[PDB]
Amino acid sequence: PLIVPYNLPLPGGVVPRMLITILGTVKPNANRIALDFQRGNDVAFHFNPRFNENNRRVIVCNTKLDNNWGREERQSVFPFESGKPFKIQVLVEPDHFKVAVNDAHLLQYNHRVKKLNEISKLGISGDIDLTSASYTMI
Ligand SMILES: OC[C@H]1O[C@@H](S[C@@H]2O[C@H](CO)[C@H](O)[C@H](O)[C@@H]2O)[C@@H](O)[C@@H](O)[C@H]1O
Ligand SMILES: [Cl-]
Repeated sequence: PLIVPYNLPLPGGVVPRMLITILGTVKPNANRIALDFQRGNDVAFHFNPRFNENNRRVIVCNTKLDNNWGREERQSVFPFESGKPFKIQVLVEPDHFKVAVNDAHLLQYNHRVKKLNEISKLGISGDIDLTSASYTMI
């Protein structure tokens, strides 16, 4: 029962073969969830399930540099369900973050921020009960 928003330090940043696992349950009538992999004030990878954008469910991914959001990448596969437990796994690979939800591949997001070893925090926020957040080298 972690408190959201939750900050998970990523010591020495991320690197290929690092697997980040987030376990929680979506609140009833959820509106949003966000993962923010941060390089200081920059957001290297924002992963943002939206449960009601014009009565559609969509995941928005983006990067924030010098306080400016870039060009969004959108995924209409939407594996989250209000009220239900989920597992998000983010595997860092050489060219992208690779995301699986509930053991099914979801999307990849190419690295825009190049200094992976400076992406040293993960913020987890939004309409969830957060059970755990951790990493391991695989
Ligand atoms: O791009 C991800 C980013 O989206 C914004 S909402 C976004 O704001 C821009 C201007 O900054 C446009 O107005 C666009 O139509 C849309 O409203 C926000 O949700 C942020 O947390 C992040 O998800
Ligand atoms: Cl960079």
